[PDB]
Amino acid sequence: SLLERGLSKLTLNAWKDREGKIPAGSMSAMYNPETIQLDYQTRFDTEDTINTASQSNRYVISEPVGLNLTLLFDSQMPGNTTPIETQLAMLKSLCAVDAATGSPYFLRITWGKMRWENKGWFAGRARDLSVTYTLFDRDATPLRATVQLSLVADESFVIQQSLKTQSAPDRALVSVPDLASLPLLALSAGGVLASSVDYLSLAWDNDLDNLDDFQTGDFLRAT
Amino acid sequence: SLLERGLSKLTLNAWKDREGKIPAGSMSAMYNPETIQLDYQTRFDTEDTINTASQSNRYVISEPVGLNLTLLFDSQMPGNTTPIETQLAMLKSLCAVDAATGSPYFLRITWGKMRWENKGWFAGRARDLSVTYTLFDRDATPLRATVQLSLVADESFVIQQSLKTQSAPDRALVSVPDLASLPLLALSAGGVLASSVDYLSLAWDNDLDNLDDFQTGDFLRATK
Amino acid sequence: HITLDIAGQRSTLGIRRLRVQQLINEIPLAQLELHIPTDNHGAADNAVQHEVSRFTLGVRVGIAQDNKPLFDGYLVQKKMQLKGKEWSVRLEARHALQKLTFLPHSRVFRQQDDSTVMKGLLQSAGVKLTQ
Amino acid sequence: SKHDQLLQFRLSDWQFIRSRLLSTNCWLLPDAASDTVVIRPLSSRTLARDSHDYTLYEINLNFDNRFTPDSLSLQGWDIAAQRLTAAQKSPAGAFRPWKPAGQDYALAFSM
Repeated sequence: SLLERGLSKLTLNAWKDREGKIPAGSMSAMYNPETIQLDYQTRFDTEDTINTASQSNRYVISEPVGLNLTLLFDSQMPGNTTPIETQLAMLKSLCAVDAATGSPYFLRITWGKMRWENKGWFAGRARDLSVTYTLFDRDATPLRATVQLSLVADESFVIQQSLKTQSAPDRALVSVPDLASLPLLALSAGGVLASSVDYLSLAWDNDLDNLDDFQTGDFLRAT
Repeated sequence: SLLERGLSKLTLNAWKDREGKIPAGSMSAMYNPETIQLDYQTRFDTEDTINTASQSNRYVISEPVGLNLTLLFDSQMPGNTTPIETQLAMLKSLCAVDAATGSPYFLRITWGKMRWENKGWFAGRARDLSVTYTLFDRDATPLRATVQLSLVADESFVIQQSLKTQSAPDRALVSVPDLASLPLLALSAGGVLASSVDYLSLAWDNDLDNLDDFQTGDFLRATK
Repeated sequence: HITLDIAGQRSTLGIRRLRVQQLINEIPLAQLELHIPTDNHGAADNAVQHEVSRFTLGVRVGIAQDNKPLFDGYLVQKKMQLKGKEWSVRLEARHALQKLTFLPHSRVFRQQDDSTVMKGLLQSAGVKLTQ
Repeated sequence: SKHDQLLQFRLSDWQFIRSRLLSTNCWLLPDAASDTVVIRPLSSRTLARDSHDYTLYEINLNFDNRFTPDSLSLQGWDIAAQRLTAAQKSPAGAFRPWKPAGQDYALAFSM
């Protein structure tokens, strides 16, 4: 909408390294998948104690988000001139082991206006894959594919570095509201940093005099 | 009811610590679930004692209460104008590991008059989440979601300690009835404390004279 | 219940394993095993760091089971694991006879009884012989 | 100092070395991928949880104090002087292998 009406097919872009400096090939899928699903799974385990009766559970690991999507290829209808084996030559190639490197191709899936995991793209490597050819001709050039991709998370190590810089930075720079107080100024400054800054050490950092030297509009820093 | 007929949606509040001191984001989700489900489970192990006098089974651990809940989002009907990616940019964020600390967000599900397990809220963290987009557009803004949440119990330590002191706070203050006796007054004091309060300690702690001293309306204090 | 006293303070933590060992001619010991929680941040994320830092090597460690004294010994050999998001610590504590075991001493003991040799030999740690 | 008289009495020849490194306050530091050994007397990289460069998986640390004395006051019989040479006590807190961020052993020989 808002400009024109034309289909935006999804694109499978593959690299060789994690960061994306070395590019492999790329392919755009005909016949958009009609369903995508992203499945989360966070594993817990119930902590045990013999003293108290408080009941909590322990965060163990976070199994990465998986993307399940299915594709269909056809080379029979008279708009479809290209064979489906040159199109499946790259789904089998880009979702398997690289020839020189032992690792797979890091497979960044994208769609025109769809945010995947709060980002415009979905990195990750193909966990499994299955092509099931359901229609042939006389010498059996294949004519249907029914591909069943599935991926994992595998974001780059840099992208993951900047996302924890926008959350809990090094320095806070909290403001001073009206009728303020240092037990409440150090309580909102300890929410930016998530590190529970004390009122006394917040007072020593700014070198303020009397534990009341804020004047409703000045900025005092927490570390 | 009783005042008006507007709906009350469910609201998913998030924090960062175990307690409520550090608030994270907080969304309310349209299109109520139609059905909730909270499953309890307690694990027992059978005593394979050699003496063969009795058959019994121990208590090992109580599994945390898990809540299952299924949502749906949609933005193409002309009342629905907010795109569902802004509403799913919060569920995908709050049900995942935070960038600040490296942990989940300690969610708290609430409904207007629904009372969860014994409280007005359901604390806990997200075990599971799966979004499955089914419709799209020409440029593929999604505009149909079908979310499948699943949580655990995990309450805070101040709330769990407060519910413990409301049951047997190590004093009893037992009233005596007409036609009473200290073996009966120890059974009624051993039910307030659940500790078998052994009647000779009752007459020593309350300065009884002759083991029949109470007079049909006076109180006896029982600690432990 | 079961209350772990260390250096006189009752030390509210979570014991996942406790095993008190006591034999017929050996120094009785007691293994603990704790879990330091990491996933519940905030005020009680560094306040549990303050409680494990009080576990220096050689401290009065007292175990009490159903308001009776269970172990009462000094601490040796604090091991901590830290695999993944797990972070456990393991304690051990030995009796007052641990003060007698690894130091080579030399005495003579002329014109003494079987008991006066040995009750004056256990007395160097504060162990009171009953015979 | 030069020796007056060692003696290797039917030792393995490797048994003799690490019974002579123990009496000299040295350790071996053997190197693989070479035949070079740097013997150096008993006397940083900063791997941290925040640090990106090294990924950690498990950190076991035992922290025992059973076999750790404080003195090692060793002395032996001087043949010339016959005084049983004055006690060379060694302080604990010199050569600290574990430096945190936050009983007296004594023999006497007849020789």
